[PDB]
Amino acid sequence: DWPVYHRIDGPIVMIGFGSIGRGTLPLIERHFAFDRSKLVVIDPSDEARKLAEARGVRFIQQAVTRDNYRELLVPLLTAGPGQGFCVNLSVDTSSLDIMELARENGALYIDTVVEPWLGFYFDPDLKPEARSNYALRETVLAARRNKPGGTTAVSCCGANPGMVSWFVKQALVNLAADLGVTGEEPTTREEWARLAMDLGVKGIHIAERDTQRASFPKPFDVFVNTWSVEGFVSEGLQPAELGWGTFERWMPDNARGHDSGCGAGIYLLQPGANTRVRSWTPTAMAQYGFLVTHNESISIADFLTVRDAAGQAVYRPTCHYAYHPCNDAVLSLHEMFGSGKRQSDWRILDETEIVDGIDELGVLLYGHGKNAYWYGSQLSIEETRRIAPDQNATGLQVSSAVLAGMVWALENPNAGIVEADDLDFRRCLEVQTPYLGPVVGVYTDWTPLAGRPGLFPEDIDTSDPWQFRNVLVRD
Amino acid sequence: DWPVYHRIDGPIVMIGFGSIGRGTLPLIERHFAFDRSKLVVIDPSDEARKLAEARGVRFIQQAVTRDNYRELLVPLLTAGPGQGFCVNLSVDTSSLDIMELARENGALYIDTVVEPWLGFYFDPDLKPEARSNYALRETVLAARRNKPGGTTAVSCCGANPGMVSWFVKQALVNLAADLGVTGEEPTTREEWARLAMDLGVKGIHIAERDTQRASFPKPFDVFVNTWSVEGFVSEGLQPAELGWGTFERWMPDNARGHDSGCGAGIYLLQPGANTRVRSWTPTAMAQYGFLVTHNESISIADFLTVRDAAGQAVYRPTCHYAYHPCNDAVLSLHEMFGSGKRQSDWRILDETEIVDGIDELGVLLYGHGKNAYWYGSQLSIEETRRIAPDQNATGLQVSSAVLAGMVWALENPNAGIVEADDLDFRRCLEVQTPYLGPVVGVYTDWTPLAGRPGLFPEDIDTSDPWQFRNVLVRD
Ligand SMILES: NC(=O)C1=CN([C@@H]2O[C@H](COP(=O)(O)OP(=O)(O)OC[C@H]3O[C@@H](n4cnc5c(N)ncnc54)[C@H](O)[C@@H]3O)[C@@H](O)[C@H]2O)C=CC1
Ligand SMILES: NC(=O)c1ccc[n+]([C@@H]2O[C@H](COP(=O)([O-])OP(=O)(O)OC[C@H]3O[C@@H](n4cnc5c(N)ncnc54)[C@H](O)[C@@H]3O)[C@@H](O)[C@H]2O)c1
Ligand SMILES: NCCCCNCCCCN
Repeated sequence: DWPVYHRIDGPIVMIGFGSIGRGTLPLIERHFAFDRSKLVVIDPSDEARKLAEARGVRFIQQAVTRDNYRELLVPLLTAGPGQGFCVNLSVDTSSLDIMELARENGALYIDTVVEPWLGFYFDPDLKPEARSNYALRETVLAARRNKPGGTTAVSCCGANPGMVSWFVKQALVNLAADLGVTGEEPTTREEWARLAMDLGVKGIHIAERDTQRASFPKPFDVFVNTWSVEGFVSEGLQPAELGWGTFERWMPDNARGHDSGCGAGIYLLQPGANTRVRSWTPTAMAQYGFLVTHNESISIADFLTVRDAAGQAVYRPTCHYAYHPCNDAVLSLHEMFGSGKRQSDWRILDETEIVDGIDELGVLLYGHGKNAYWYGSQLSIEETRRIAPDQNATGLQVSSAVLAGMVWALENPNAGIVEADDLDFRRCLEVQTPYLGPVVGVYTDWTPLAGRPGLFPEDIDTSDPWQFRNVLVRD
Repeated sequence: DWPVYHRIDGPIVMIGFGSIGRGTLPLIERHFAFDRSKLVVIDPSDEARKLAEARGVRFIQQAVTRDNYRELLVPLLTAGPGQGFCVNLSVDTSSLDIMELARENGALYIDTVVEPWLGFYFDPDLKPEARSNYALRETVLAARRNKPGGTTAVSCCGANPGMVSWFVKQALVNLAADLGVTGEEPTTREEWARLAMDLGVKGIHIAERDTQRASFPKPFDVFVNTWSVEGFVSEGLQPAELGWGTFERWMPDNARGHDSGCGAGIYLLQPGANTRVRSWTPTAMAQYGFLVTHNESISIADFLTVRDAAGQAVYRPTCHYAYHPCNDAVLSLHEMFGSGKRQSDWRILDETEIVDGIDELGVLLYGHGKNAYWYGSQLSIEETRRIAPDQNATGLQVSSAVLAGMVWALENPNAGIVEADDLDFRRCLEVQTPYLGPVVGVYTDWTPLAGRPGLFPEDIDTSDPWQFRNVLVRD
């Protein structure tokens, strides 16, 4: 039957029971051993309560707030007998504060985003940099520096951020192998970074194309997506952000750097979900992606940084999201930005509504000798329905990643605060791959300068096709 | 009991039998007296032939080219017994040359676009300026100066260009009534221009929202539209163009003017269908439109120009398209520009495939004492099917405009080369209105500054809400 990877010897506290929580619960029940009364879900939504009740799980209908999270979570996470697991799959809660709470009390932790307490994302009195994922991530890195070691807490371990970090490692190994480069795999951050440098990887797109669609057309004045609408709009309205490669010779006028932190990123003074980049996936071939800020855009570029003895970065790949969401979400963005306000209503397409499609999600490594290499999942809604309940393909890539992170955390429970880039990528993918559908590596000769210049003057660098100058849409 | 307006006692030569030809023929049959054998349809496609044969109409399966159009069309236009009518609804043919040919042979002429011979729109040797609708229109104006008066030829008399010119006049009349401006209704171009100036009309959007959708979702790698795909893509890849108002205080860096001609327009060095503008319609409320070049953008601005004794323009409204096509077309544009090439295939949604929706098409007059006024048609597909065969709502707005133009031409056959702006707008709308569904005027307090600036610094002009600086979306 299904593998049972581990016994959880304590409370399992799932915060949030939206599209991801709903998809993750069945995997937790499937793959871990524990008494049913150990698991409890926390979510303020009536919709969520009704679904939870239907699934026969304990449910606390409460919003976790700055004011109550200590009083609520400390007792639940320390119920016993042994180590509990905080599975944080929420919006509007502080990943940092909850993470630190769990660690203080010896509870394992995992989430899929560095979320802030409600009132951050759309605070007009915060400058764009202060609303950046770069900034949010730095609070986690600072927490790690302040308290090294201790109980394992896994930050940003969903599909992307999360799984894609493992894909990058696998892709690097595949590229090397395809070039006839043999020998031991890297085992340290420094060795991974040097592998990327040595193979001449100039940059990386998180290259995604979601082709899922419903039996009904997009309703007017309704934002439609295959996962969190609130979450997508939140990051969509954050500044465009990207890990910034050492090979880049140009940046936009409204690009800005950071005075502090790991040094791996820049941001643009414009919303990422209204910023387009030229990208590519196997099924989409050439496409527009949206340059939506994402944790991995920074974490991957940071991870793969090579520094000299003075500590100056000598190599680093460009890294960023190039997101083509489902067609109804594309229309939803057009509608939202076109009106200058969020729609009156929203909905997440679920399994019962989606007629066909895949969530093609992978990493596009470019600039090396074989030009460009896409590695990732082509999971279809059809396969999803066969192998996991209560979610679509988008949800399953995420929930299975949380599963992998949980297994890893349980197996490595004294590793301290860790990112997806810190995990054993082979073990994680071993656990996750049964839920990822086709996992393939594809080379292409496409570049951002394909068919260019066109009928109008363009600001392009023909000496280096993958320069951000050629990727960013400026029309 | 449909009205039969006039007898056409000469040959009726329809060039092109696509979506508009198919919608227009039955209106010609319905509203004109003539012997059915004197109608001839010319179109190179097999699809066209089979539709024409099904209607028992004489058909010539030939592409009209610069090499054959004289020897092909002259005998058809002059067949007698009386004055013929060339109804040009084609692509890839020269409106100018065919128009001049008709005029030379005493035949009436009408079309819906200043189309060039095949090889013009995507000619890499042409400068962007030469590819502009401004330039193409100047060839018609030059033809009129060279041969003033004579047989009537109606240039660009579809829905837009065409009908919307009449909408502008009606809107100006309504606005004057609502604003308490007293006087005789204008009866010359000078008086119309003066009225617009006196009412304080800063600019005009051709503000359109097409909500038609089919029983099937958009297919991958197929461009979908509700009218000509070839036609729409052609103008979509022409430079963005607009009639340029005297009130404008700013233009983008890649804006350019013209050294000669009527002087009413500028163009941008970027494709119009990948240029977004902030606009508004009654059903859409605030929306993105695409700044696709259109003849009326220049012709309306030119028509409403006030000049001093020296010949300098002292008033002129901004005028341009703000097009939100059907959702499948929005997706098609995203797909096309995203891949950097036209889709492998295309289809026009017809009356058998469309489930619901309207083509909300009107003119948005702004800058005056009541901020903004939208006047136009909200024709639905349901209403369309009730009153006209073989076309969707988009097609009927066009075909009925051609009908009106044809009635006008027959009633004024010695008026020379004329634009929609030169026609008796009341007579034309009298003929067209039965086919336009609700025709309404709607005020709004919305402006392009509404809700701005947001979370990011924006390059706006807070002093004058309707400045192009605020309307244009700047990637
Ligand atoms: N890294 C990745 O690949 C992905 C990450 N995510 C993230 O995971 C989180 C969940 O995503 P979805 O389940 O799709 O979102 P969703 O919008 O479907 O559900 C979010 C849930 O959080 C609940 N919630 C709101 N305020 C709360 C509070 N104060 N305390 C507890 N719960 C609260 C809501 O009631 C809702 O049920 C989001 O933060 C999202 O950004 C989502 C998908 C992919
Ligand atoms: N002003 C307006 O409101 C308006 C709106 C819609 C379309 N139009 C214009 O009307 C024209 C027709 O639109 P449509 O939707 O019917 O287009 P369509 O693409 O459906 O049909 C065009 C037809 O032209 C024919 N054709 C191609 N080359 C030809 C040639 N050399 N000689 C004769 N025929 C040829 C094709 O076979 C096709 O049947 C286009 O130029 C379009 O831009 C104007
Ligand atoms: N803040 C959440 C962002 C991470 C992406 N989340 C959802 C997955 C959608 C794309 N697979």
